[PDB]
Amino acid sequence: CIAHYGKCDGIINQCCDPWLCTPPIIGFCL
Repeated sequence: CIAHYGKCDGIINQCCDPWLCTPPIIGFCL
């Protein structure tokens, strides 16, 4: 579910760690 500090698809806000994916469109989970 998105590696630590990994890129996110956007539609999938299910980011286990570290916290949440932002922006909800395209960015990095922090």
